[PDB]
Amino acid sequence: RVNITLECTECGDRNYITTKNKRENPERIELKKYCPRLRRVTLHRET
Amino acid sequence: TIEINQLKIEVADRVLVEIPHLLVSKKARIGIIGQNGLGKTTLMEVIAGAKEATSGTVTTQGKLAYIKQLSTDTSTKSGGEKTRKATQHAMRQNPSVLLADQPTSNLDVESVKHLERQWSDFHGALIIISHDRAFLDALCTEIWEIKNQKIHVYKGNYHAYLEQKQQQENQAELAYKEFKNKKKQLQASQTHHEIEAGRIVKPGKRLNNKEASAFKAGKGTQQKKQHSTIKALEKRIERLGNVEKPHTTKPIKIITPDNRVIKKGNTILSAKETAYEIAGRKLFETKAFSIKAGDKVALIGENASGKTTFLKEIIQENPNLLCNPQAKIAYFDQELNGLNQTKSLLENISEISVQTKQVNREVLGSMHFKESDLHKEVRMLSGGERVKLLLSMLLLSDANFLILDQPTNYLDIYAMEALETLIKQFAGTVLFVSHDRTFVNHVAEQLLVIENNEMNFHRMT
RNA sequence: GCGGGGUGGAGCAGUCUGGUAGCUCGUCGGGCUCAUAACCCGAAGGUCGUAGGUUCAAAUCCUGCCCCCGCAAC
RNA sequence: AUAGCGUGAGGAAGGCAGACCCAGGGAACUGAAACAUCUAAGUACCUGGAGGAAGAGAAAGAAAAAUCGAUUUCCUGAGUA
RNA sequence: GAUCCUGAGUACGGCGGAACACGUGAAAUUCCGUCGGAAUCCGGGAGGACCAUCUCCCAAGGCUAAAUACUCCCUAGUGAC
RNA sequence: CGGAAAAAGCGGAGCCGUAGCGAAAGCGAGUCUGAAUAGGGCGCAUAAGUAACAGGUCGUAGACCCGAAACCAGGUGAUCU
RNA sequence: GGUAGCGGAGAAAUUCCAAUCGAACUUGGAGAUAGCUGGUUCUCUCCGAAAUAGCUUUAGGGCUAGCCUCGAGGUAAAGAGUCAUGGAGGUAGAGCACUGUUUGGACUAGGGGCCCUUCUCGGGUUACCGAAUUCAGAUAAACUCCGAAUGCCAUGUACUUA
RNA sequence: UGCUGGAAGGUUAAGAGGAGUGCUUAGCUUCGGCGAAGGUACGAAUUGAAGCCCCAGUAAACGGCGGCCGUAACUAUAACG
RNA sequence: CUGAUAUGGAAUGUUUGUACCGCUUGUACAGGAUAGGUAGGAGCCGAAGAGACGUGUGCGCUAGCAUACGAGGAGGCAAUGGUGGGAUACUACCCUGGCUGUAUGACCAUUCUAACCCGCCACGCUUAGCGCGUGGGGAGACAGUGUCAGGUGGGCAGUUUGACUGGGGCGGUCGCCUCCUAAAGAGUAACGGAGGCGCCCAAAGGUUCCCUCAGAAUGGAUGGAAAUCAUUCGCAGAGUGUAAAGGCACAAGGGAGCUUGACUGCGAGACUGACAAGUCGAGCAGGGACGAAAGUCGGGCUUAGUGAUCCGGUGGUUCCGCAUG
RNA sequence: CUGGUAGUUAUGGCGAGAAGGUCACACCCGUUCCCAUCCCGAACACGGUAGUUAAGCUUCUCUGCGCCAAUGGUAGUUGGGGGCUUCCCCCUGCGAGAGUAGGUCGCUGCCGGG
Ligand SMILES: Nc1ncnc2c1ncn2[C@@H]1O[C@H](COP(=O)(O)OP(=O)(O)OP(=O)(O)O)[C@@H](O)[C@H]1O
Ligand SMILES: Nc1ncnc2c1ncn2[C@@H]1O[C@H](COP(=O)(O)OP(=O)(O)OP(=O)(O)O)[C@@H](O)[C@H]1O
Ligand SMILES: [K+]
Ligand SMILES: [K+]
Ligand SMILES: [K+]
Ligand SMILES: [K+]
Ligand SMILES: [K+]
Ligand SMILES: [Mg+2]
Ligand SMILES: [Mg+2]
Ligand SMILES: [Mg+2]
Ligand SMILES: [Mg+2]
Ligand SMILES: [Mg+2]
Ligand SMILES: [Mg+2]
Ligand SMILES: [Mg+2]
Ligand SMILES: [Mg+2]
Ligand SMILES: [Mg+2]
Ligand SMILES: [Mg+2]
Ligand SMILES: [Mg+2]
Ligand SMILES: [Mg+2]
Ligand SMILES: [Mg+2]
Ligand SMILES: [Mg+2]
Ligand SMILES: [Mg+2]
Ligand SMILES: [Mg+2]
Ligand SMILES: [Mg+2]
Ligand SMILES: [Mg+2]
Ligand SMILES: [Mg+2]
Ligand SMILES: [Mg+2]
Ligand SMILES: [Mg+2]
Repeated sequence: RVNITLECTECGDRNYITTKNKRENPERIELKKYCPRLRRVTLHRET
Repeated sequence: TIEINQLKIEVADRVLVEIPHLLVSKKARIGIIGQNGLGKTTLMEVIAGAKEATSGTVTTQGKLAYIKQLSTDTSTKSGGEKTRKATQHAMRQNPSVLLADQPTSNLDVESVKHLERQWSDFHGALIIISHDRAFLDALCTEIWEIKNQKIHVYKGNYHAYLEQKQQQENQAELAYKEFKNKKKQLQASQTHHEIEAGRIVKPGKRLNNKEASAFKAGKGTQQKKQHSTIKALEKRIERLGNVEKPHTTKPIKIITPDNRVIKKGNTILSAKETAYEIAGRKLFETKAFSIKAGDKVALIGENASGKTTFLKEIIQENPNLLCNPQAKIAYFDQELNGLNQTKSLLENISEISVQTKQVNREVLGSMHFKESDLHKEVRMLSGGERVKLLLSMLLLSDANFLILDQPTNYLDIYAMEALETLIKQFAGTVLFVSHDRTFVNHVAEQLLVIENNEMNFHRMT
């Protein structure tokens, strides 16, 4: 169970921090979250 | 040449390797060792650039040729032929640094001799993983142990490694001995001063009430001084430190269910004399023989001798090789095709287990798979853990006749000893292959020998 | 009340790191011997104090009780 | 030959005003509500040199779309940077 | 203005310390000890690491009154002492 | 500077206030945030300060008076022992 | 005559170093510092507390708030008391509708025995116990189907008052 | 644990070394950017003593000098195991 | 104690290193068999001395390869074919080591002597056991001294070594949540009575749709006090990730699908409150998820799951950048 | 009258008993389409009316359970005052819970068919 920055793929800008269990979710999470630079929803993956 | 810094290699939840700083030289000759499941091959891939690290960096110089632990080249050649092909390919590439993951896995004595000579005469950097102690002695001059998630560096051959390791072992035992002794000593004194302190305030029979009442306070201060001595002792105990008991690594032994106990002496396989050939070319001539139940039959040969071919003939039921009924064969391949690379291993083993779930898990525990591993892909496993998977699957199957082409490949010393124990104690019957003279001497009650295109049988060692 | 412990008949491990019953002496049986001992060959004997928990599974991890050896209290 | 020795011509030696200044050397109490970096403090004190003052001083400077023209002391800047 | 001179074991740098309001801090500038160690006029320094450009200036030699500080003392005098 | 240890005159350098907001660039009765023209913060709208005197209090200074045991520095003492 | 205090001398005791020695005397830094104690000088007039919260290497200190005083302000007069009205709230009490504790009775899974037997299988069963279930009756700071008085919040134009 | 001695290896500084990396820019480029020399900031390999790790010894060196079960023709205890 | 460096230089020699000339070295497997690579290559070597024979030496994978020596005197091998990743002759450029020779450059050792030193002698200054000078003798680039650096270091020094507390001390506690105390708003103490926390969950969240538990009575094959099934009773006697309190069945409890609102900017206003902080928040905008729609969604039924600044690190930025860039 | 739809603290319910109806509400019939079930046309969903009032449903009856419910008193209690003080008594005001007399098979409103 670990804290996780989430960076945008179009920007590379770390828009969010959240958590995951590092065993039950062993991969870089991907989630669709708003990027305020672009002012649209965008796919963010873990760093 | 190669620089490694701040390297964290994390696999899932656990931390696989953690390295502040390392550096490899020209003319280097390194072994890198550790039990199965610790991160040797992963570290290697991360150097080679096949894999990325969660942190830190590697920085290479020149060309690097990477021989892999597991041959993906599904092809029509022997295991040793494939292994030596990959090896000579890496060397033909003319590298500066040469990476290698268990190169002596399927090789024999002559191939190992030629390899260690060629890599002696090799000039340049090289890194090796192998459990062949003699091979490491012949080759390497630095040794890196992946123990406790860190790299412990050692110099000289594996000989000198064992030496320095035994020094560290004894040194730690001595430290823990001293530490426990001092703690008992001071904690004893602490009980002593507790007894005193309790007595300081209980007057003797010889005293009077009025007379005793006059020194209550000064005796309270004596008591206080005692308690202060106690706290000082506790501080000294803190200053001793949290010296850790040394690690006694737990042995491996395999726990086998009582499948079937058919009579020792029953003919399990009658094989009549027959010349064999696979592409038309003759491999050898079988001179006829029989194999009885309880026989721990070794099968011996050079590279490309006919061994794996012969085992395939057995399991395909050539009529020249009549296994009797009620035999219950169970096969292990040199190239581990017996697993399903799609399934998790609980699936892969709970499908093929005729046995109870509890028993399935007991055998996995006896192979020392943790709870974390059950849902890993077969794609996701060590070269040794895959072997353990197929053998654990083979033991859950109800078999009375194991047949095992080179199980000694990616196993450590603990698992090889546990397998030796297994084959040596096994109630049923077993027919194995191994180029380890040590293992085959320790285990072989009976011998099948291929030499000069002549197969033979001997009830000797 | 505070520490150790409770595992075949005795002494000891193994526990910390769940799947693994071990070392020495002894016992029973058969041999050697006129007979006993020693020696040689085999075998038995422990559900790990106990009652409950957790776990797929406990000597092993958690809890309560009951016993023994020390130290205190009395 | 120098050392050394002797003679002659000069010169110094020491003191203070318990003040002011230049250098050498240089504390701790205290404060930080302990305390060690730090402070107190280059203070007290020792010593040496002085002079009526000393020290500094005639740019290898200060500055900036504009230049000023050796040092020193005071007002401000400023309790700012 | 052919040529020549213009403060060398310094100027700087490393190490160790100190003074600059500036506690090594990005630490310019100045000084001490010890190691090293320049160009010298198409040259050299500074402008708060440093580089280029621009600007200002010529170090490693010396002198220098006045404005400033103090009062054991002398003279005449003062005090919501 | 002037002058009686005066009083005027001179001296406007500087200080405070008059405009705030913002880390800053910067914008300015607005400004910062923010994509925003939104809302909100701070301001303005909703305009009185300044110089000097006195009183209260606060700070730096011994700071209300007396009082440690102790620390440091320079010296004096072996006529007792 | 020599050894002098970051020191010396010690047949060694913390002994001695000018009636001073777990580190002399004197002078200076020095008006050390003292959250500690003591003391702090004339008069009347008006008002008049607190010994609480919270934080604190904090507990006999301090800081902010609460409480006092002085001054100036501002009004959709906001304060206080009672009356009426409306509300939150689960105390006292009471009660057993849950949870626990419990008394007596009915009745029993099951355990112990005498046994009939007997592969002790199943019976004769025992008041020797007995989980629970059920009827009546008790009990409760951490139980409640219920539930006041008071106190609190407010509203009002009521009626006084500051 | 100290003391002595050893001398193969591991760890180990300052200093020596200076692979290289950033910054800068004469040019190259279109903007972005690329960039020789020199200067500059930082610097890896390698080298690098004692000590420590290590091995012997040493107790009129610091220091330390144990438990459980059973066993005699019996009652106890245990020469014995 | 130790090392580097200055004072502080002259040789010789070992052992490594570096570069160059030469000479030998090159065997996985399969393959005629000892195949290093790249390329040329079809012819190439040689009576001015070939193949093969005999001997020794060296290597070594112990197969054989090279090297010289006696006789002899012309013949050999490759191409071709196959083997194989790759071809065989020979040619050159390489690479990998090994040896000789040179040339450079480190470490260490031995010697020398002129620096330095001599608390050795003789002489002199000189009536001097100081000092200095002169001549010998001795040590000698060591010592000593300075600068720098590591180690050891109570020999000496400056300081630290908690508070609550029915005295202090021991024991316990110190921060957050929940009940009782707590006297029916709130708050309310004690070394007052009970328990928990320092997490977890990628679904245990969001939405849309669907349904409802515990336990008992029987009926039933393994199967039993009690697994699963049918009927009936049943306001919750269950569950609510986890302590307890409150609350929840017109769900907040259970399934399924789709998803990521576990979003960005903020926020009239309130709660609480010494401050610091903590709490709730309709609604506005942006851009989305679910759903036909209404509408809900700024994590979880609620309440714990956490720690200031200072200092560092990472990423980003139409900010600054000590004369200008 | 009946089918929906509401509000009202269950006097509104639970249970029992009785009468009626393809006008509606239903049960029922089928799965041919939509769509459906950890299986199942039971449910949902669709298409129909052959049989029925058995049940749901409408109406009616009841006091068995439940719910409500006073009056009087008792408790406790604000304020005041007494004592003999584990506690208690008195004056005034308020005032239960329990239990009882008694009430209850709902009460109001809208729309559409008939
Ligand atoms: N992608 C992955 N995800 C999860 N676990 C992984 C992954 N890759 C490897 N592992 C696991 O991490 C561990 C590292 O295994 P690794 O192959 O590095 O071991 P090893 O020491 O080289 O093994 P061996 O001696 O058998 O060759 C193993 O337990 C392996 O199963
Ligand atoms: N299917 C096949 N087709 C052609 N050749 C084959 C086939 N299987 C095996 N061979 C050949 O037969 C020979 C021996 O085969 P095999 O792999 O069974 O030998 P082995 O003795 O078991 O070797 P090892 O232990 O090294 O694996 C090899 O030359 C291999 O290439
Ligand atoms: K002068
Ligand atoms: K500086
Ligand atoms: K200048
Ligand atoms: K605004
Ligand atoms: K005196
Ligand atoms: Mg591996
Ligand atoms: Mg076990
Ligand atoms: Mg202080
Ligand atoms: Mg300079
Ligand atoms: Mg410096
Ligand atoms: Mg300074
Ligand atoms: Mg210098
Ligand atoms: Mg500048
Ligand atoms: Mg004297
Ligand atoms: Mg004493
Ligand atoms: Mg002072
Ligand atoms: Mg004083
Ligand atoms: Mg009054
Ligand atoms: Mg009560
Ligand atoms: Mg109560
Ligand atoms: Mg030693
Ligand atoms: Mg000390
Ligand atoms: Mg101090
Ligand atoms: Mg205290
Ligand atoms: Mg309350
Ligand atoms: Mg600039």
